[PDB]
Amino acid sequence: SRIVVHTQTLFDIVNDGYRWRKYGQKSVKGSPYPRSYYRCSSPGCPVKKHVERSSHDTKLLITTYEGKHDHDMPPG
Ligand SMILES: [Zn+2]
Repeated sequence: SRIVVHTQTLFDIVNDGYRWRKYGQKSVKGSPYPRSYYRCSSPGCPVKKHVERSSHDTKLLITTYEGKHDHDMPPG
């Protein structure tokens, strides 16, 4: 499934309570920075997300999630 989250932050990683493994990057029209692609780190979990800084309001990080976690937020 798909859900978008916006975060007002000057940093480029958002702690969303889950753990992620980056696997690639693509260029983003209108932004200095790439879009980063991640999969959830939990074994067997189908969730993926990508993250890019906004060119409309550069205070924002735009995260797009796909899939539903088959597990709880990991410990730690
Ligand atoms: Zn997961």
